[PDB]
Amino acid sequence: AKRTKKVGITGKYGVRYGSSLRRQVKKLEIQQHARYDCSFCGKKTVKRGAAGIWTCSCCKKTVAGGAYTVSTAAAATVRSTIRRLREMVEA
Amino acid sequence: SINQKLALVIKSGKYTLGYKSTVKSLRQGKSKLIIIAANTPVLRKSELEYYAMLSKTKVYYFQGGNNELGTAVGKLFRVGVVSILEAGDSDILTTLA
Amino acid sequence: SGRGAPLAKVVFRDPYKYRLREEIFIANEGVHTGQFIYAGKKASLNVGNVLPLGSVPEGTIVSNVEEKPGDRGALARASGNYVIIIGHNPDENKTRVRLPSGAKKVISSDARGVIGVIAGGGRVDKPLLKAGRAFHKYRLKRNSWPKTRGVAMNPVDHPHGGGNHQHIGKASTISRGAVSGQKAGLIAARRTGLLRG
Amino acid sequence: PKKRASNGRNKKGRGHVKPVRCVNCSKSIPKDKAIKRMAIRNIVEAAAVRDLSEASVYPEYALPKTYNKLHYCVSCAIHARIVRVRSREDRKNRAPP
Amino acid sequence: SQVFGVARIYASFNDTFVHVTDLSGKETIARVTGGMKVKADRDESSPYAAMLAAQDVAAKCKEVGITAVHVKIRATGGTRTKTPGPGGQAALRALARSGLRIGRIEDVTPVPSDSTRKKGGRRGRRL
Amino acid sequence: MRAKWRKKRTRRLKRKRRKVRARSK
Amino acid sequence: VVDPFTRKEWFDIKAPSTFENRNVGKTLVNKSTGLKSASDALKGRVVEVCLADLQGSEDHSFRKIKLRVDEVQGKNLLTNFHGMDFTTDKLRSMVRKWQTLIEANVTVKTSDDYVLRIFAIAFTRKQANQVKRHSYAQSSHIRAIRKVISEILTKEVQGSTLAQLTSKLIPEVINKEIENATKDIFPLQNIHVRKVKLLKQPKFDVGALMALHG
RNA sequence: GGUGAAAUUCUUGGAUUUAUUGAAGACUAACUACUGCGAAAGCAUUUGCCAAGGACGUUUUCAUUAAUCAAGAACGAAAGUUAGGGGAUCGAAGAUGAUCAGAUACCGUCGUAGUCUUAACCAUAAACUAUGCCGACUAGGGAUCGGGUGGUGUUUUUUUAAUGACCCACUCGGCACCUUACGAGAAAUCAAAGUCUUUGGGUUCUGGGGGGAGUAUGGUCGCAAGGCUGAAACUUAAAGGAAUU
Ligand SMILES: [Mg+2]
Ligand SMILES: [Mg+2]
Ligand SMILES: [Mg+2]
Ligand SMILES: [Mg+2]
Ligand SMILES: [Mg+2]
Ligand SMILES: [Mg+2]
Ligand SMILES: [Mg+2]
Ligand SMILES: [Mg+2]
Ligand SMILES: [Mg+2]
Ligand SMILES: [Mg+2]
Ligand SMILES: [Mg+2]
Ligand SMILES: [Mg+2]
Ligand SMILES: [Mg+2]
Repeated sequence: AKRTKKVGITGKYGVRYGSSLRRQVKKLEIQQHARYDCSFCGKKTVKRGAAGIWTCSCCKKTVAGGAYTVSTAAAATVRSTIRRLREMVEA
Repeated sequence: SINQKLALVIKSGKYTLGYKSTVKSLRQGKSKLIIIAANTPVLRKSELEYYAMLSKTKVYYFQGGNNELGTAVGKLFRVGVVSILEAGDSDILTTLA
Repeated sequence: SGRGAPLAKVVFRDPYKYRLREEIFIANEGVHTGQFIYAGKKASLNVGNVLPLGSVPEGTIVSNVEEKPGDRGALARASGNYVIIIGHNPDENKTRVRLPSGAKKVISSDARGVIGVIAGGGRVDKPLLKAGRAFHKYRLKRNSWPKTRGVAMNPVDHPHGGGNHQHIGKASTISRGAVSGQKAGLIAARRTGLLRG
Repeated sequence: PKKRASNGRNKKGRGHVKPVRCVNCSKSIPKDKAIKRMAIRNIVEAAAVRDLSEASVYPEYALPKTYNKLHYCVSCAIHARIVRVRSREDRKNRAPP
Repeated sequence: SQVFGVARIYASFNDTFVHVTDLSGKETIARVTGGMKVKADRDESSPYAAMLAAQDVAAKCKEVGITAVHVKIRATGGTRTKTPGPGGQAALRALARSGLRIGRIEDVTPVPSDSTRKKGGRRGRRL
Repeated sequence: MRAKWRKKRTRRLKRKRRKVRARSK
Repeated sequence: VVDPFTRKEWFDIKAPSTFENRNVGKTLVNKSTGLKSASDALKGRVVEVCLADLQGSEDHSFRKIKLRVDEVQGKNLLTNFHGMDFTTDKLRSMVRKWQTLIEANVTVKTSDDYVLRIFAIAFTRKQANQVKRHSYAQSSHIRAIRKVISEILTKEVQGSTLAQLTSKLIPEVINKEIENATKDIFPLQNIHVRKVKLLKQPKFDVGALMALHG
């Protein structure tokens, strides 16, 4: 059964710290504890060890990432920016 | 184009999936074409390429990972390499891709 | 410990002696274990590679940037921070960059930087929610927490100390020419109040 | 009641066109509703053409033209006698002069 | 035969500029405005103020070496009227009347593409 | 008074009523 | 009273060899002295002059040519090509309603290391004995025309160095090249480069500048 | 500078004006139309990639799989809200100069939020064609957009002259328009608002004199602003629509 209506994982905090703070933590803890696709072995086995460290349970691969996500939006822009600059130089 | 030719050989031909069966088929000379996923490890890719050079068999590079390759052969488990033992009514061998 | 950014242990070969050298890098976003890092003037423009500032195009995103060639990384080292190359000066070789604070700096083209952004970004977007999590954050850094307000102290303890109401009493903006023991508050402030615009 | 079948503008099939600003007062106007007049003047005048003709090098060179498209809101056009309010039957006429 | 300057008449509303430069535009010769000739503050843009301003420009254009001008007419431009003011025609005519030869009269009103927001608001200047 | 200023006066009045009902609760 | 006009040198301005008569006009500057000399204040001047002035023919009354000075040789200024642009009224006459406007611009580098953006403008034309009153293109002709124009502008540059490109633009050879390559797609009536602007520059190259001044 | 006229403001420390070169963010002029696309809201610089869609063509397939729809759902201008970025311009607030009897308005000069974007909210507009959707029929014309068909047509009039572009005649679909009033309407007007006392093709939603009132209360959604739902007491002989003088 749906045990909580809206707090979700932040139900451990009870009634403390304010609803707005608990929603902000809810967004980033769902991201923090989610399993992600491995870009190497293709499985859904990538979990966060520590902030910025994302390790696949199989294939032993560890990738440097964001604090609470594997990849941040500014990082994907950088990767596309660096790819575009490298392609133009090698053109 | 490629995904329909892969679909037709699965429904009408002979094949095997996985690394240990592809290497065994290459070693026995029974393979006509092997398809390798994009996210296949380069050590495995260079080793499957090297057996196929000895076997003198064509290698197709699947644009898509093992998840897309497994889906493209009608399966719902990840498939890293597919070897075509013999095509059925598919023209995957005759077509240049 | 004490650093939000993850550290990449990158191992090179010593050119002049048969042995392996271990180098402690600040891991860039997308750098993985088993990745081949390339460092040098002729290195290719890829994330994690170390290149001199003169050998990258306009708009390149770099981190661990050297202020001077050979100081082994000074700029854009904290998690999620980066430096943008905004111009080149070929004669008297100097690269104009944009710092994470928005400052326009001119650096020699021989200074090196690592392509990409420092990993672990977005850390400050999560509230610590409680004193205990700030306690463990500063347990590994230094003894700067918790912080007693100066107005909560007696006059012998702080320039804002004392009074029958907790108040500062004189302007909290303190001149740059003040001396130690006076520089409590907003030192050499150009403006005060909430920033608008 | 309704005054015009084309309600006040030229917009049947759009729902929204774009706003343009009036030249005289800078009121936001839907581009189709705006009264539009083309402004074609000589670069100088009608009386100073001869004055420039014998006081310039390059005899009878071009006498260039000044080009401008003027966008008026309804009130500015009426106040400047550009559209000149008409009768109920004569306002159905769409001819320029 | 003729020494050529650039006339550069800025004819906006509320004023009129007659700014003769050198052929490259960097060096200024006799910038005389309409507010330098009449002191009434509502006829600075008037044709009379512009004609006096233009003939004072031609008074200094002679005795420096300038005998002919390339005329560049300027309205305000940008997000503004794009229409030359009442004094541009008087200033241009007075330059011809003063003996300075003319050549390649051109309109150089700065014309944007669609651009930043013109001032006035949604309902405009309503008086 | 056009309907929208009557509407604006009523909206401001309504959140005076639910503000004084906030104290009473 | 100061009268700063009794203390300037009154230089002279030339034109590159890729033109007709090269006497453009004088230039009032300063007497060059010590203590912040006024000799290098003549190195960066930019002069806009009409092509009909530089050719003697009124067929180029538009296409004003932009000249930048490079070196000061005695009491004489040597210039070089800095850009081309049409007169404002020339654009306004060509732009008319009930016809399509097509524009194409590509950045491209010459054989000399000159980076420059080459514009182009084209307008659809009504055929002879045509009845319909507008003659718009169909937005695939426009893309096909714009791709052809971008190819011709790119192809004529990357050879034909800045001096040769200038000699390529004075007789409007590009306009005939575009017209012949586009008349198989849609008829056009006012095909013009309309603008040349300089983006980057190579080293000074005094030998190439002296080749343009005899 | 600005204005109707001024004042505020800047200005010999050089304002305004001129030239060269940068930076930033917006926006995409003219072409631009009784033209196009989208379910609507909306959508106009180039190129590349991605998925989608209408119409047309079809001697292709399936064979009733359909129409409209309580509950339920996606999107939904602007303003507004949260958290970052960015913040040139204009600019609710505010400040200031004028006008004026006053002017906390219009006019003038600054100027925060906002205006842009990312990730979420909101769910409202004269969100309009104030005109629900599907289907059939009833009158004439020309123009225009997209597709198609046919000219022993023009352009490439160069020995019997590609493909596009154009011209002519049809056709399907679409945005519209003009004429007339068969017919309708209270009229304005309307090819639908026609095929209605000669009243029935199918189906959804809504209204029952004007106010009180989209108010109070309750419920539900929303962070909030607010949204959806939604009275009664009381009060009144008109309120209102179109046209005539
Ligand atoms: Mg404290
Ligand atoms: Mg105490
Ligand atoms: Mg005490
Ligand atoms: Mg003390
Ligand atoms: Mg009325
Ligand atoms: Mg609308
Ligand atoms: Mg269109
Ligand atoms: Mg445009
Ligand atoms: Mg419903
Ligand atoms: Mg509504
Ligand atoms: Mg309605
Ligand atoms: Mg349509
Ligand atoms: Mg009622």
